[PDB]
Amino acid sequence: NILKVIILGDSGVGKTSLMHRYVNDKYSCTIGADFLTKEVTVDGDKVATMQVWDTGVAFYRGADCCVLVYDVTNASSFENIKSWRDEFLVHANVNSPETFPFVILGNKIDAEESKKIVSEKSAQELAKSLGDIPLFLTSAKNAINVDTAFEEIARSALQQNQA
Ligand SMILES: *CCC(=O)NCCCNc1nc2c(ncn2[C@@H]2O[C@H](COP(=O)(O)OP(=O)(O)O)[C@@H](O)[C@H]2O)c(=O)[nH]1
Ligand SMILES: [Mg+2]
Repeated sequence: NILKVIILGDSGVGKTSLMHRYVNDKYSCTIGADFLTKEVTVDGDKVATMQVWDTGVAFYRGADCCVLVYDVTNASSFENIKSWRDEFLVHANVNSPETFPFVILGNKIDAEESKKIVSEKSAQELAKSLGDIPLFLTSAKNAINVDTAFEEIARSALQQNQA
């Protein structure tokens, strides 16, 4: 029924921006709401409501998917991806750590090339080493790939929700 999605990653990577792009299709250069909600549409039907939880017992409870976000211009954000994945599994008490879904987002892909520091290859290798986690490279700013990425986040959440 309701899909709970958590977004983790270092501060400054674009977690809040990606949520706003997904939820409201906007971006500019929310206090008091623990989550924002967006109706998921698949094949032109409304199938479910997604809660997107941006950055605790009630915090982890009920999570259906976990999204991990680095910034392709910040090397340290990328090196911390496995830490965030691990921090989640160690605290969230999920029914089946073996099968719980993560999705990795490499954000700010709109940046000039000279400012990119993390290569696509390195990210594909890490996503693989972590259990073949889906990898998307994204731009909240320019609306690049966030639709396709959340399409897979929603699909992962739906599968976990109904398991
Ligand atoms: C409009 C002026 C500007 O910020 N220019 C730089 C564009 C670089 N490209 C870019 N920047 C992004 C993207 N998403 C988010 N941002 C920027 O990152 C910081 C922090 O974002 P936030 O969403 O607050 O991160 P956390 O919640 O993870 O802390 C902000 O400057 C935001 O504008 C993106 O796709 N591309
Ligand atoms: Mg934020």
